[PDB]
Amino acid sequence: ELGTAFFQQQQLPAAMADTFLEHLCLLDIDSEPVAARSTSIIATIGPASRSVERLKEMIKAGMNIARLNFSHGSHEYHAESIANVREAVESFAGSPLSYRPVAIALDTKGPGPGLSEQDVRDLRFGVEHGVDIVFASFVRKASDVAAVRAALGPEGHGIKIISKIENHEGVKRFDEILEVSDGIMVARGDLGIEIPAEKVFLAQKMMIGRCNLAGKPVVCATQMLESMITKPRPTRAETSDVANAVLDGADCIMLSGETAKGNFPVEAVKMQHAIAREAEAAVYHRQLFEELRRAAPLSRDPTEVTAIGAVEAAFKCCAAAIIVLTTTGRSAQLLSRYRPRAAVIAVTRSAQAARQVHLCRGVFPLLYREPPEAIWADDVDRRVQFGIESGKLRGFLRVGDLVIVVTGWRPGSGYTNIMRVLSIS
Amino acid sequence: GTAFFQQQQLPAAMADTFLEHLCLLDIDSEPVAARSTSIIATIGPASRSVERLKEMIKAGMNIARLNFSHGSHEYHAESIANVREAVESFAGSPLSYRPVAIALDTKGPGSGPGLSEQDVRDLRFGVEHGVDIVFASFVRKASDVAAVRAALGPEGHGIKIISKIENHEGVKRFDEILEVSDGIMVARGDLGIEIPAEKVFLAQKMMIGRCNLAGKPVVCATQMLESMITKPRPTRAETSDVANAVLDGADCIMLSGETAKGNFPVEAVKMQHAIAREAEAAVYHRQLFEELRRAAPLSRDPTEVTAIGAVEAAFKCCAAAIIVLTTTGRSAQLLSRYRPRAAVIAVTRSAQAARQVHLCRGVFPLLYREPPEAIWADDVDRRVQFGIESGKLRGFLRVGDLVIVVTGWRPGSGYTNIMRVLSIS
Amino acid sequence: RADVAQLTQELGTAFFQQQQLPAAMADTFLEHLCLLDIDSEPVAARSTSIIATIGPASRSVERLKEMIKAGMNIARLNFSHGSHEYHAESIANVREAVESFAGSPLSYRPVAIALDTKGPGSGPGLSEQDVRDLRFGVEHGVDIVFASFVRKASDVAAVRAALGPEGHGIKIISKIENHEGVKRFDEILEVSDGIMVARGDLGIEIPAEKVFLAQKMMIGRCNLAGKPVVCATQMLESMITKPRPTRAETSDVANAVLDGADCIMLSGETAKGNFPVEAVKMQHAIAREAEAAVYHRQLFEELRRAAPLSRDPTEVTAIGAVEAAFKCCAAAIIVLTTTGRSAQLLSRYRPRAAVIAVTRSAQAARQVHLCRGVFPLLYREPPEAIWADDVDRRVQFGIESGKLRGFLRVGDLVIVVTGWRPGSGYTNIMRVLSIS
Amino acid sequence: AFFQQQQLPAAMADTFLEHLCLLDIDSEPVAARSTSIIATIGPASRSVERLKEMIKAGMNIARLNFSHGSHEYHAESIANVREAVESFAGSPLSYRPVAIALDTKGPGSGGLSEQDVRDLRFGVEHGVDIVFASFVRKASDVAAVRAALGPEGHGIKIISKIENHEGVKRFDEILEVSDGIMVARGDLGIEIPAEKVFLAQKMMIGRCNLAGKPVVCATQMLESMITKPRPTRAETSDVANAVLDGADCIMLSGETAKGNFPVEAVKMQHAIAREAEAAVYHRQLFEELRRAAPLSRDPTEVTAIGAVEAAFKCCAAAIIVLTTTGRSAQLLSRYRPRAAVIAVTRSAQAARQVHLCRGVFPLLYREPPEAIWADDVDRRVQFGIESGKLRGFLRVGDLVIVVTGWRPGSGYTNIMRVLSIS
Ligand SMILES: O=S(=O)(NCCc1ccc(S(=O)(=O)c2cccc(O)c2)cc1)c1ccc(O)c(O)c1
Ligand SMILES: O=S(=O)(NCCc1ccc(S(=O)(=O)c2cccc(O)c2)cc1)c1ccc(O)c(O)c1
Ligand SMILES: O=P(O)(O)OC[C@H]1O[C@](O)(COP(=O)(O)O)[C@@H](O)[C@@H]1O
Ligand SMILES: O=P(O)(O)OC[C@H]1O[C@](O)(COP(=O)(O)O)[C@@H](O)[C@@H]1O
Ligand SMILES: O=P(O)(O)OC[C@H]1O[C@](O)(COP(=O)(O)O)[C@@H](O)[C@@H]1O
Ligand SMILES: O=P(O)(O)OC[C@H]1O[C@](O)(COP(=O)(O)O)[C@@H](O)[C@@H]1O
Ligand SMILES: O=C([O-])C(=O)[O-]
Ligand SMILES: O=C([O-])C(=O)[O-]
Ligand SMILES: O=C([O-])C(=O)[O-]
Ligand SMILES: O=C([O-])C(=O)[O-]
Ligand SMILES: [K+]
Ligand SMILES: [K+]
Ligand SMILES: [K+]
Ligand SMILES: [K+]
Ligand SMILES: [Mg+2]
Ligand SMILES: [Mg+2]
Ligand SMILES: [Mg+2]
Ligand SMILES: [Mg+2]
Repeated sequence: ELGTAFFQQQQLPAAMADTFLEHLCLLDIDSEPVAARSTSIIATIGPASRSVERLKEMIKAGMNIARLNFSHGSHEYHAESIANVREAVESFAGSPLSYRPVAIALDTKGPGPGLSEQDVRDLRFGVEHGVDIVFASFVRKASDVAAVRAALGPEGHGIKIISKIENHEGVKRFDEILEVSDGIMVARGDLGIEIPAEKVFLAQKMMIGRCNLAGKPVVCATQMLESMITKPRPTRAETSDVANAVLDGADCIMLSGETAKGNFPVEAVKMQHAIAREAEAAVYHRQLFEELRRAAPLSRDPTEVTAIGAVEAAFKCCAAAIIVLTTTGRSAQLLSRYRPRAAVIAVTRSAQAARQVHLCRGVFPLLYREPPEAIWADDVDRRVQFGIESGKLRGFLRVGDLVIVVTGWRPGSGYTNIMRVLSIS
Repeated sequence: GTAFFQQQQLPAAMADTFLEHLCLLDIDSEPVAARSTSIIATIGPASRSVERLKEMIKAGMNIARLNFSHGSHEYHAESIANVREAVESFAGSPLSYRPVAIALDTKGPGSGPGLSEQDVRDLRFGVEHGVDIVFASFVRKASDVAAVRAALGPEGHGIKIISKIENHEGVKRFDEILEVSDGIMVARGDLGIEIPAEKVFLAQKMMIGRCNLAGKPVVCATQMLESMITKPRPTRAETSDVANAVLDGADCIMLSGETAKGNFPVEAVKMQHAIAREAEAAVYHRQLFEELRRAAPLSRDPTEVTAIGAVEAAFKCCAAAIIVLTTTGRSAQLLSRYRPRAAVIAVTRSAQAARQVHLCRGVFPLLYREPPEAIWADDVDRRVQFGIESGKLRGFLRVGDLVIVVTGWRPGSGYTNIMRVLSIS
Repeated sequence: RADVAQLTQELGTAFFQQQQLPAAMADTFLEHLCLLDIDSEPVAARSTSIIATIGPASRSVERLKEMIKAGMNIARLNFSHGSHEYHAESIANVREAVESFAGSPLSYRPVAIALDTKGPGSGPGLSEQDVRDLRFGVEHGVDIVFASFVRKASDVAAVRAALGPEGHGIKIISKIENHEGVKRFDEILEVSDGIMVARGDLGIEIPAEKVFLAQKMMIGRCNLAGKPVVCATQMLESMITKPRPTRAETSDVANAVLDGADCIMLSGETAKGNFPVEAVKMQHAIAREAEAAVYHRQLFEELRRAAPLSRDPTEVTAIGAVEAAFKCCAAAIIVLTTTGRSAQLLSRYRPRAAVIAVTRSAQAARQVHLCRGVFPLLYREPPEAIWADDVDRRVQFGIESGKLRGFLRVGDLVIVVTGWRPGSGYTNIMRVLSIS
Repeated sequence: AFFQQQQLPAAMADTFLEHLCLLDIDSEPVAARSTSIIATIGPASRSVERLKEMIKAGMNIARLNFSHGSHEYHAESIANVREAVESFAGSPLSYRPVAIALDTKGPGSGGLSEQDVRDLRFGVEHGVDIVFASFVRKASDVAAVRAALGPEGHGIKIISKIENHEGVKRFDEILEVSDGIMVARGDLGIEIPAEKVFLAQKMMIGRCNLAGKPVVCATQMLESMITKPRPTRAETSDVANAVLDGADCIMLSGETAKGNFPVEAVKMQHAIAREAEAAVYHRQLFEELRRAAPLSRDPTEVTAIGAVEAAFKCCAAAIIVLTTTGRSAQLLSRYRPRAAVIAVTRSAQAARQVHLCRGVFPLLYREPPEAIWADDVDRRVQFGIESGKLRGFLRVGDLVIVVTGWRPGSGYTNIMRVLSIS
């Protein structure tokens, strides 16, 4: 029905293994990855990656989120970076095969006894310029997150706050920080100076694990492909680090100086893309899914209940994709927390939600711009078919494939409760 | 509530090991779920009366067995009529009507190699009188099942064939017999004479395990409550035997002389009901569900894919029930094979399918009598509501419960593909 | 297949078809059930002990010799019936039949004698008759007391007090026969040597459909605690009058063994029934089949995970020895024991290898029948001058008895468990020996 | 306090997810560092005084890269290593043996090159303990190296370097005839796509752990430390992940051979390895190793598993084993105990070679012999206890597992004892 060749690709022999030891033993360098790359790439924008033409190359290479480091540059400089990013993104708004939404993240300068005057001003700039994410520097306690939240003024409550853990206090107060944050960034640069360098891997693995348990995005950052700032190829330790961040459970991987000031920004994005695809296929879904399953508490929220049912159904038939209709991105996030091997194609009318779902591993956003149908059920089918036709166009789907479709019983956010098994025609 | 988590062996169900599970079993933890293992009662002089059969239906009898080793065709036609009269005496209240299957147990081949002439005549009698199941005696090979199928003719295509394994050859050729049969009966009486008495438990446990693996019904039969033929209470070995047949994985438990000729046919049914409810709550679903999921192969059939997604969703929210619309009973059978703790309420218009789904553990058949609505989505909703109303009346559901609703995308058998999370109002 | 491939080439394909070995290699319990084979013959010696109640049907010395040969390990004296004179005669007849085989020490089979008390009845504590019967047991050298209707830890303390200073070595097995005993189980097990699931009274005190929950819970907790547990009453009830049992009865025996019971009992089946020897033979046949059907892969891991860390060298050596025995498919584990404790600690990890316990204590040899898989050997030789040579003679005695009885063959591996100095409590050594 | 150290809360976890969640940066490692450090000897690490600092820092194996330097140069390196090692022999209870490994130049465009035949004969003549055979592609390559060592080099360990696609594809046949493997990531990263090397590393480490044979992770582990005093975040992560993968040895090439911070690179590998070893999820690892290991009728193999099981049961501080060839210690090591495997040996070569096995701490027995063999055994067991106490492995009140044999000579290990310290 699928062929012997299908079961030799994307580490399927290693995925069938009964133990983790057998899984490692069955990893094959000749087993090619087939699924789309699911770990998002955050690229820091700087002199090496600011031009509209250079940004088009980086979008094509795999950049999903553009990071603006507010430790350097003026508001005028960053507004120009935003405009250049938006111009390069909208240059693909014709052909859907190349049109991909790109998120814009503001990385704050940091504190000091409270939120800094500069941080308050930069956060206000982010709201005024419609940024999607804030990477809040040096978060030490829950009250730091609340201060950043307060600063996202009256109009920026939809912006996602990703708290950067950069010191011992942040590591120790992690649970209270994650509870009030949208996600976490393992800011290894400062963390490696604040705590012993040989202890950073424990902090990374712990934080990634707790974020996977909570179902919140986690970013692995700093010195991932450091040598690529000057050299065209990375070291053996660097490719290993990227692969292990993906295997650890990181939703996003980041490039700092590699894309901001280095000689090979596009090549660094291409390298992260190549390694992430390989590492995602090497994930031991058998144990991962059962552990996520057992660790997740019982839920009476129909979205959460539908998400696990959909991911279970996708594994049962080797579904090509899970197509989900989402207004805020939440239904796609709850599918993503169970780490399916199937791509989560999220169809949304919210341009912000389409940009923000790049924070979640395996979510492929589609922005729907069609005029609404008079009958709601008709409008729902039109978006499901949009997901299928885009999936076909991009290579995710083919006729005869099975897809899982996640929808809700009534319009508006918060009513996801339906899972359909559909044959692609 | 705290009280909810003390009932139906919920502390023992949360255990991380089978040893801890046994240690947490509580005699004060009352069973809450409806009894899911079916009771087959053999009809005879002690249970032939229409008034006596009404008491047995109320006590829990799901399948009426006609032993064709005794009695004439005239005798068995009268048994069938009395059963049908007692069953239809409750059809005035459709929300509480309980369907009862009629099974013909053949006399067997005796000294002969193949299908006896009496068996051919009895099988044609069964087709003419509309029996739902055939318990084919002394099945030794796949060709014996084919001969029974041939004797049933074109009109008996819908009758279910449950092969009785009564000797060493049947045990050795088990796989080929199960492949062509609808299910199996562990006929312990003859099996205990054909093979050493001390080896029968190995044959019972093996056959039950293989039927659970295959997703096909398995009946445990003979001497389960033997002492209740003359005594009002069973022995300690007898209650233990019933409990262990349920814990082994048997879909059905049987009463022979206990209901056919004894002095306690109603009490024997009540006893089997009481023990089965206790034993079903003591099932270690944590290990069982994982093992059934792991052992079940990948499938591209949307009914099979929806079934596993629905059972996974039911466990996630502690769903009170899984309401399924079924024409042939197949959708209910595929839900049943994953052994959910949630009751599988099967709503059907087929009176034969409603009788035959009693062969599957945890399937509660509801016969829907209304003629089809003009709008198909309205006819579907009306059936789902009938399942909710019946389930509320019978104690399966209460307001505030979560239920998983399993339906299809078009009318007719074979199109189940939808799973939706519903809240009882 | 790679985890057995070499041992398969060495021991042969036939070895791996016997004693439910394909079912034992299974990765899941479902696969284990699926692989159970009626043609896979049991090879190991029967490890669950058989307790036979002595009565009119089983009192003659000649009848008792047949029952010893059939598999009876413990003789139960029901003090609810019969006088002290009657029970002293039963004891004498049992001892006469047991000692009739003492001529060959390499094949002698010890038999324990257990006194089952009448109980408190309407009373709150120890009855006057129980005090008199317990005093009789001490005077007649009984090995075990099955204390009727134990409801709390103070009941077991009263039985211990009644046994006095001379009955300190007697094992107290508390009978759980009512709701209070089930609810206060943990405190009762803590102060008892073991438990008996007295299903007859328990089935009247609590709903009959709840007894299996009580049986499975108590057996599980006793397995967790490492203390003996007996399953009792109506196991082969129909065999009192019929030569073959019902399908529910064989199932019940098999399931008590599969549950984790150390001992299985016969009451009326041997005390008054027409087939006492046939009932013992039936329990023996079913137990041997059920023991091979145990899913040791999950059982050993669960016992291992549930057992807390220990700093007692006997406990540490016991787990190391059972692990070593599973690694090489050891035919037996030979252990030197004074009180039976080292053998009991090996037994709690439920090895598939027979635990051959070599002891000089005739009482310990009788009492280790309470522990599943322990095969007692009574050493009658006087002590050697060098202790290190006395120990080596006791190990060789175990190897010779094991060879003589069919437990060991040339080429087999055996695990030997000993201590560093004489006296009880110093077990700390494990050795891997090849049988020549 | 004992249960808060060495990631013990994370070790008690019922799932790997819970294990990651419980990892604590404040939980200090207490056990001795188990993963051996191989340091490449070069201009930056050749002086006797420099080598004493590297021995003190944690270097267990000295690698001589025969791709550069003459036989005269390498003989001087060997002499300087031996001089620095023997400078600590005055205190036998604290003396640390150091192995010497010859890394061959390789076949290049060619079977076994003429230079390799000459270098292998040099190794035999100079008493090297290990050979890291470059570019092994098939079992016949290993046989050729074995032949070039001759009858005088029967005891040298051959660690095959997997550096290309053919070596990865023919891995099983190479491991079968080799003593161990080296994941030579430098050449492997050029021969196969750079993004596929982690799959080859994890597969080879897993198969070596399965086989019970040593596996070395090599190349660019702390590369930036050649010029900088601190490594990158990717580098510390790489070292930690090689240990977490199951590597018996970790290597330093340019970092120690030509770099500005050779001692600091050794100290860094030591610090990371200790942290990573405590973060190992022994609950799942031991079970998987147990299940995957086949049934055995060799009493050494049977005693090894029984001893590791007993060590976990009592939280044994160490497993003291008497070994002639190092085999009994290797069979204990394959089950990855948390307890240190203190191997007491009279063979100086076996003491150097057991560094290839993770968690084996070699002690050279140089005390006078007892007339009664039973007394000679108990004295060697007391030697292990005294060296253990002095080095911090043992304290009074600890439990130890002692592994011995029934008769003198190699191949007779069959006894395990539970002993209380003092
Ligand atoms: O032998 S054992 O290793 N376990 C096996 C017993 C058992 C029974 C039932 C289930 S089920 O998860 O309900 C289930 C699963 C699959 C198929 C199925 O039909 C049922 C699981 C396990 C053992 C015995 C005693 C013990 O006291 C112990 O700790 C371990
Ligand atoms: O996809 S996973 O299932 N990877 C399992 C990862 C893992 C790693 C190490 C060990 S080991 O027990 O130390 C060991 C055992 C055997 C061989 C060995 O060399 C090591 C066990 C498990 C997963 C990822 C992220 C998670 O957050 C999660 O919950 C599950
Ligand atoms: O993920 P979110 O934000 O909860 O959105 C999911 C919602 O999308 C839908 O599928 C479609 O809703 P709309 O028609 O309003 O877009 C709803 O039925 C469901 O509640
Ligand atoms: O279990 P079966 O026999 O395949 O029946 C399931 C069928 O029932 C339905 O839910 C309802 O169908 P009907 O309207 O014909 O009753 C179908 O959509 C589905 O195909
Ligand atoms: O099982 P127990 O009662 O602790 O007895 C085990 C004892 O038996 C021995 O192996 C032999 O001791 P004895 O010389 O007293 O018979 C002791 O070394 C050990 O302490
Ligand atoms: O690990 P190896 O090489 O097999 O050596 C283990 C050997 O060491 C001993 O424990 C002590 O032997 P020696 O007295 O010859 O040193 C032997 O009994 C055992 O056979
Ligand atoms: O700010 C950061 O990215 C860091 O500190 O690693
Ligand atoms: O037919 C039966 O029921 C039997 O033989 O047990
Ligand atoms: O006393 C007993 O043995 C009983 O009640 O079962
Ligand atoms: O020779 C090596 O070690 C390499 O190339 O990595
Ligand atoms: K910044
Ligand atoms: K019949
Ligand atoms: K009594
Ligand atoms: K080289
Ligand atoms: Mg920073
Ligand atoms: Mg029959
Ligand atoms: Mg009683
Ligand atoms: Mg190289």
